[PDB]
Amino acid sequence: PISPIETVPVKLKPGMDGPKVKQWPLTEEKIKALVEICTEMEKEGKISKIGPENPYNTPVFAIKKKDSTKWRKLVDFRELNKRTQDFWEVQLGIPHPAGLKKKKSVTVLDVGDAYFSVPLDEDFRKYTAFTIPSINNETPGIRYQYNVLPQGWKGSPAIFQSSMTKILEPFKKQNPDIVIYQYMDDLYVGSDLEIGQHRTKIEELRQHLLRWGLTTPDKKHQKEPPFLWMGYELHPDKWTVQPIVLPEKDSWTVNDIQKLVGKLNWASQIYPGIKVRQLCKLLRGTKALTEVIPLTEEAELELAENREILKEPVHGVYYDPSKDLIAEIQKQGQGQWTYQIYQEPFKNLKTGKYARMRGAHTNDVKQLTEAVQKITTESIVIWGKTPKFKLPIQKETWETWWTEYWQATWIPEWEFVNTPPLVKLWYQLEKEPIVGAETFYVDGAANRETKLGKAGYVTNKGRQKVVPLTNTTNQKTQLQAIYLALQDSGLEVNIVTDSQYALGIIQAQPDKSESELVNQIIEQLIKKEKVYLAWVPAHKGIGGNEQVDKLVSAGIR
Amino acid sequence: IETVPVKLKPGMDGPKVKQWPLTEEKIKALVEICTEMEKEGKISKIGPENPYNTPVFAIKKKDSTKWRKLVDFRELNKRTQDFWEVQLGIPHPAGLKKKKSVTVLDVGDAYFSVPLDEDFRKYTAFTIPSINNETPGIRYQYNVLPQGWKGSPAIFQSSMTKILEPFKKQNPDIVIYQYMDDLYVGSDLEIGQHRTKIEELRQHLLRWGLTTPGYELHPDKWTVQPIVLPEKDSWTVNDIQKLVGKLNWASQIYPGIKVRQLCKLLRGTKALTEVIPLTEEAELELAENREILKEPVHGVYYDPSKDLIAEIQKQGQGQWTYQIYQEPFKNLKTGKYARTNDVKQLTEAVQKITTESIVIWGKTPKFKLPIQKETWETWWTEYWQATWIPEWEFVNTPPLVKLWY
Ligand SMILES: O=C1Nc2ccc(Cl)cc2[C@@](C#CC2CC2)(C(F)(F)F)O1
Repeated sequence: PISPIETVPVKLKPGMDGPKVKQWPLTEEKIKALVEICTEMEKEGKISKIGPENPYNTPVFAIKKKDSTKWRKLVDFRELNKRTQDFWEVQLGIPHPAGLKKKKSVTVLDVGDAYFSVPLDEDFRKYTAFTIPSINNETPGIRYQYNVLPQGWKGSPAIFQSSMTKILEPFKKQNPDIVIYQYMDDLYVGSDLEIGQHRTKIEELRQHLLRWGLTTPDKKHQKEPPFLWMGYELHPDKWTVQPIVLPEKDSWTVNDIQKLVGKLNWASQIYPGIKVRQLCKLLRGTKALTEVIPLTEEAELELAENREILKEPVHGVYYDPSKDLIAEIQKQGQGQWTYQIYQEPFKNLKTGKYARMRGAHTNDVKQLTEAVQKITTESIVIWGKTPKFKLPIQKETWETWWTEYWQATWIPEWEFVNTPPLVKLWYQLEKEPIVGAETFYVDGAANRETKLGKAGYVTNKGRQKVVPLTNTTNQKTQLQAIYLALQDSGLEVNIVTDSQYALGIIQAQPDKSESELVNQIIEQLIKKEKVYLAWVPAHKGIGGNEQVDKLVSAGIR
Repeated sequence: IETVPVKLKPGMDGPKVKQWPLTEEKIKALVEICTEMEKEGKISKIGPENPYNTPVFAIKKKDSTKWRKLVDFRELNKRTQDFWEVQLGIPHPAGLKKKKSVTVLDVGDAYFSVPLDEDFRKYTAFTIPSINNETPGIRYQYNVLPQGWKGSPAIFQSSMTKILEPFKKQNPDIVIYQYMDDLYVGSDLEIGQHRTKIEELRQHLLRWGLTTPGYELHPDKWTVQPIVLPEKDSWTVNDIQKLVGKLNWASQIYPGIKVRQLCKLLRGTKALTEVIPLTEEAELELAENREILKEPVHGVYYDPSKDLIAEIQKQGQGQWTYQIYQEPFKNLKTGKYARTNDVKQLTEAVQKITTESIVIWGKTPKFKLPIQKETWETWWTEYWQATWIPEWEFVNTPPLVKLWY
């Protein structure tokens, strides 16, 4: 049919006119094809004849269908589209299975010839005009325009979905108990009714749709959950991901690894523990897509654990609005975090992992915070509310770090849960100087054109060392100078630097960094029992900085 | 009545901003408010032919359990600046900040009386999302002047004047300033008489179909937040080294801060613990330097043309310090904010600061907020109470918190 429903008025972009692309000459058999096809559409309203008054022409093609049985009509709209107005996005998101409510009965209906069952705005048809050529361009050729939504045009998806929504509003209203999710030309209908009263309602729906020009299946409802959708397998009861299968092969090409990594990351939504750190490390570097990569020891095992986790099927359960949401986060390895979200102890709704680095120099308390943020945001989109957290951090550790940190931080209602590794700050910086403790006045400098520096120091006990360096910046000479003060130095040491930069990194108690020096300076810090770091203005001549600065920048500067 | 014709800054096109995901409770809050706003014909549903979007949230009144709709028109305000700032701007009284008392009145419901140029409406399109995207998602557009829009005050400026006219003639020493949704009313009366003159004003408003809240500011008591220098009985190398660090800072701001005496004082290579004597030039330099640090920077003037910037540092213990300035380290004003959640507090500080800002300059500042973008976005609309939304970029505070500015 052709739905009575009002039509969405569309227009072309401001400073533009309809399309005018010449029709490239087609072969005889093709010309026959289109003729047989259009005529067909025409007899049904989908299109109509028009004369040579319409200066708008858009190219047409035809290509064989499956096994070359019948032809198909391809209308390269590239031109009308660049000239067509912009619309409102069809879907700005996809429901996550875990956010769906459990249903008793569910069936999927699919709108046949959807785009062609909706009436294109009259004032716009004139632009969707094409032509069926004459053998070796002689005769005029047949001209046709559209009266319904062209299957390749910019606004068919938008306009179709909008219409299907107006067509459903009455029905949904009459049956608020029936949930209907519309994905493209498919309709997912679920209810808490009995398969009997369900199918009854279904027909009632097919009817309502018919009254509107939309034809729907009869016994080919495809309902019968399972439901393979968007990579998921939906059941009225639970849900899980499309079946994953790990190749299991001798040699792996870059292309193979990527696919693997892609599947495992897809599996991680419900399969707890999936790890891809080792496998992902193997893809660093511009490598041919067909290039074979040998699996390192680490990787070989990681693929094993994953292999293990995937053998037994795992399902996620559906959302119950009446219950709370609990989210527990575990620390897997370094920089890696996994989490589970459930309502009833251990019957997971969704799973996931966080590994994001987030700049160089960061510490577990900061990362845990980040995972909490991500899980929170995700939790809102899917369920509409934030969950309660069960974190592997002491209320103590958290309270202390948060209150002193420069950045403002929050974190929804949480609870400690002793699930090692527990998160902790691996060292603290004294606030008041350490009395009766050597005071290293470190410093550094480096010639910019040469790249030669002299990281050194001087103490209140006469000691004064000056090691030379090659290929270091003005910064590293200050970060290297602090590394020194930590080595030839006691268990308690006061360090006085003039590198706000160095002060910055160290002051944020990082326990892992991307800098080689910074990770070294960390071991030290974790070994001392008392470290005090202070700052003083660079080469501004101060008691101590000046002096070290002298043997630091005397020559090679 | 007739509609005022509005246009966008040529070259620029309507807003196409994404709708931040909302919690169930605010979605329900909003479909109720929008369901009712439609009956009253203030907004009409729209179709996919509208590609535009401006985000929306739901906040709380002056703590009353009634949810208010908050449309984030930050974008469209930028796309319209020409219209509401030059073409139909609203003058700002330099006298307002001098008033002993200033009351803020929410005259926003007053805009829904005027219609919006039928041609501009498409630009006010907004979307009420749905949980887990299980539903297309309700779309609308304004027919009447919307509230977060800086275009609304400008147009309504003509009517507001007729309304206030009598009250103003009978009360010449009372300043009235309108700034996007709110009226600021200040007088040098005694709290009693002031509060009284306010009720009087509400009665006038009331006659043009417009009720009111409350909420009083005291600008004449807004003072600078000096940069303090310690004053301890004892004194350690560390204590004096720091005293030199902060002082040094006070050099690229507050011209004249002499630190040549205090510096070079007790130098060489001494332990940090080692206590030290004192100096006569010291007591003098200190005094003089701090004396200079008490009063405002010399050479710093407000420049109506340039933007305003507010920077905030988390001091600790519910303490927050901030500076408003146009040219880095050239402070127009500095302050403090004190007295549960860090985010909850910070949001409060921003609103306070924005208000002080509006009273003093008539414009809101842009904020350099010491927090993580995602965290802020996820929670601000949970403690926010203003009708406006300032500009904000998320910065990374340096070890500058040492000095208060
Ligand atoms: O709320 C539910 N519950 C549900 C339970 C089991 C199955 Cl299979 C399907 C659903 C459903 C859906 C959907 C589309 C994203 C796949 C339905 F709309 F009901 F069809 O959304």
